[PDB]
Amino acid sequence: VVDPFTRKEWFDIKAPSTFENRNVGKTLVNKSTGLKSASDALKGRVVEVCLADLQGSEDHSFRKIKLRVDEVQGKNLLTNFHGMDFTTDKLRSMVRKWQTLIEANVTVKTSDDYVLRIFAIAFTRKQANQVKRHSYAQSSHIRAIRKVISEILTKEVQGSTLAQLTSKLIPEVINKEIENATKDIFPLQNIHVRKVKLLKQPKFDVGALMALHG
Amino acid sequence: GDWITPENLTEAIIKDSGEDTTGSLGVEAPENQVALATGDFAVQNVALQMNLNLMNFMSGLKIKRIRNYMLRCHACFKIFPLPKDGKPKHFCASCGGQGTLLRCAVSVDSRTGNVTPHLKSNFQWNNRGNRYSVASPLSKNSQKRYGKKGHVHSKPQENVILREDQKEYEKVIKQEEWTRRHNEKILNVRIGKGRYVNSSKR
Amino acid sequence: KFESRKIMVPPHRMTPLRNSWTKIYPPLVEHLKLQVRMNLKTKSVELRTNPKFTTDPGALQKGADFIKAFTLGFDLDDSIALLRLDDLYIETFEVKDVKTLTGDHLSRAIGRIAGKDGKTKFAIENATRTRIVLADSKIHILGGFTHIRMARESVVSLILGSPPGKVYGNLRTVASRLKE
Amino acid sequence: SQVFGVARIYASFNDTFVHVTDLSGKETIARVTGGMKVKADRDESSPYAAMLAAQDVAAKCKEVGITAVHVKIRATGGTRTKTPGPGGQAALRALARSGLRIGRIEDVTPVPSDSTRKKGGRRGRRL
RNA sequence: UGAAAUUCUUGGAUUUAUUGAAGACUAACUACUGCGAAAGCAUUUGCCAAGGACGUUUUCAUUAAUCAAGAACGAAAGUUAGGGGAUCGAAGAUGAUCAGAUACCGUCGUAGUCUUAACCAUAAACUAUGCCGACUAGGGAUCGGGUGGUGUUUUUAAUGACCCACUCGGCACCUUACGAGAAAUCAAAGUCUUUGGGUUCUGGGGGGAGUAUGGUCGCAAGGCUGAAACUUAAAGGAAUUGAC
Ligand SMILES: [Zn+2]
Repeated sequence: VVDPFTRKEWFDIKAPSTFENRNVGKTLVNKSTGLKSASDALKGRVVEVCLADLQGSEDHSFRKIKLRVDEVQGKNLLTNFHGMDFTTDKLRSMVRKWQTLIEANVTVKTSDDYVLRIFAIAFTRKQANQVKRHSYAQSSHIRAIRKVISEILTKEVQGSTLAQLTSKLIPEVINKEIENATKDIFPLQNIHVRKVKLLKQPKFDVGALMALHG
Repeated sequence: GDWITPENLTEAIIKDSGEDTTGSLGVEAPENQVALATGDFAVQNVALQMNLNLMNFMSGLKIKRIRNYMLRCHACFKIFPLPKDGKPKHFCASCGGQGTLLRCAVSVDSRTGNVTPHLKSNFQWNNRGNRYSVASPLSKNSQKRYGKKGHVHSKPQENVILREDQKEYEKVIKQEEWTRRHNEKILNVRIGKGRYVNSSKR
Repeated sequence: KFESRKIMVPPHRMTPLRNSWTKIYPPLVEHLKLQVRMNLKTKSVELRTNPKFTTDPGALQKGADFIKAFTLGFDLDDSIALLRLDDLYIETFEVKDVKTLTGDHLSRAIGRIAGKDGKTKFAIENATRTRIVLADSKIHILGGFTHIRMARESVVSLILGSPPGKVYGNLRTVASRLKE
Repeated sequence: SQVFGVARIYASFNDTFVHVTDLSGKETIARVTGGMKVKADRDESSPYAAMLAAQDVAAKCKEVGITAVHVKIRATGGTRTKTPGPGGQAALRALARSGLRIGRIEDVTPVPSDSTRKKGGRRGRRL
């Protein structure tokens, strides 16, 4: 009988500086040996955390962040941004009868040449004085709206860093820009960037990573 | 919102009656020989225009003017006190109009003793569902549907409610009271057709 | 020192809740000593625990389950059993899990469960001591664990197409076995 | 410090799993299943068996030093049914009374955009 | 699974985490909504060619309606040759044979399911209702187009979204019966003993029988056309009442 927990060691996970508070929590690994190092078991190992924790505000609670461990020092695990998503209950709240669902997505390269894919969602809404029930759009409108959205996304990327993009997502400023651009086409509601998934990434360097930490 | 807690519970229950627990709600304003502190607008309304003295019991000042809500029929323009269940009656007691009672902002003055409504100057009227096909009792079609078994006491060849003093209406109002008392102690309906009558139901 | 659950009400249930609001919070705040508020900003209700005046850890789950049953569409006096009793559960499934059927076949199927004047549904809720709601294609069953299964295996046979007459006979058999 | 873990509950017909891991999910602290706590096949799915398993897991967490846990609840999903059954509900109730703190709760059942063909043939099958 | 067995597993099954490949499919939104001759059609963007309705003080001037012969298309299954082969799965090989609600269940799996090039020509292929034209009837909901308004919002115009009135065309609904019908019921199933607007197809009591025989089409499976001898007093539709 081994009872492996005597063999384990705890480490601390540190978020990058883009977020408000950076003590994420702890993980454990079997204590290292000369036969093979623990650090090779730490690298990778994505962790998912609610954005309401990182920012300390409950109105963020329906969004989730992925963090990837890239470097180890001093029993701290130092990590970088890896993806964003919605909780499944929130997504089911938006989808309702008597309205149209619009989706768009685009794939695009950052200035530091990460390659990522981004998803947007929006819904039609009534005017304040409407009397009819169901607020549907015509298919000629949907193409026009979908075109405008794709134009905006492909220029908000080519921001100077993957880090700058993160600083845009938190205050959800992108949602407001789409709101202004479509104002003339059709009334919309619940505009959101739904998901970000990271497809490819440049050859690793420590210099950039340490700038996001101390 | 605002948190209900076991300390606050009794106040919240009173708020759900519609009584002002805060005092001075909507207050706009032989010497002091009597005064009345009360939180119920129905009592306040009578007091003001009889030129009684009202006491703002949250602050200790007399109230000269107040604003609240009452019902107004837009057909005949008569004004009615808001009932304590807090929603309109189905029929105007003056002209007999159906569904014409709207809640209206009102102000009252001790000085004048008069009552003033406040009207939204850009009101847009909605007329959805005012006109629809309805069966006639003496049509040949109706006489066939009536059947051969006389008056069926179950599913009673239902007739729509359209008048205040229609005997069908008398049943529903008293039966509504009965069902209320039964259910509350054991735990211890709509009329017209609505706006969307002209849209088909599968 | 603090723990809470937030739960969301879908729009067709919103109005029934408003009309009942004064009935549901007194049982929670008095009997469970939880604290509650309705957050109309996000069409949700929130239940919160204060450690200084609460009895046991089970209180917070009971409250959420009681509200959860209400948004599924059970009657208020049926939901209230979840505060009082301790072993009730909810089961749910949708007809496309049993058989794929699409048009008028789909409509006829759920009509076959209700029966004329609802009399067939009413029968099932008597031979097994359970409550049933039909929300278009989805079925929810509330009751005790073994009673739930007896209900499920008979609603299933209706959507597979057996005639109602054959099912009434089966209900008689099950009822006598409970007597034993 | 609370030192959060995460609890993964998988409920299906026939059996239920309780499982608990580090925040990264790579390292597993404890498991145990309904079939471990009962004598006969027909009882593996019962709510009673699920309560026992949850109590057992809660003990071993305290021994290692976990004190709070997020919970992710799951049904079989795919082409099968989507909603967690009563055996899953029972396990969640037991943990709440165990004296662990419960963090956020999420349903992670897999739902297809559109599916492969369901087993059973054209005439249907008793679920 | 009602209960269980065959099967998988301390070389680590089931469960957890990070990645990858292949083939199929297009959830929620999704409705008494849309398009097409019918069969039938639902992720994004581009190219190609077609179509109905609406608007019109444009053009031609009877060029039209229905239709034997003849021709194009025609779900699923099925046939021949190449590609592909995730899932499910006629046949086949296996586990249990106990138990009356769960009495038909478990595992593996060939052809097939997808595609390219040729065949076949059936379905409760259903609104169980042939096409063209006129009249008898009214209301407000919805989809597409147009006209008007001192109307609301976007903004200081135009446009877009919304509101009110009117109109042409469409999928439906509610009301109404001079009428029709055996009745159920019907805006046509009305304008029929007060019997005639034009035109195509089919039936003549129930079986024998969609059988036999001839012809013709098909690689085949089969399709289209299609009897008589003999036998029998009913077979059938709609709606009432209610035994043990
Ligand atoms: Zn009046």
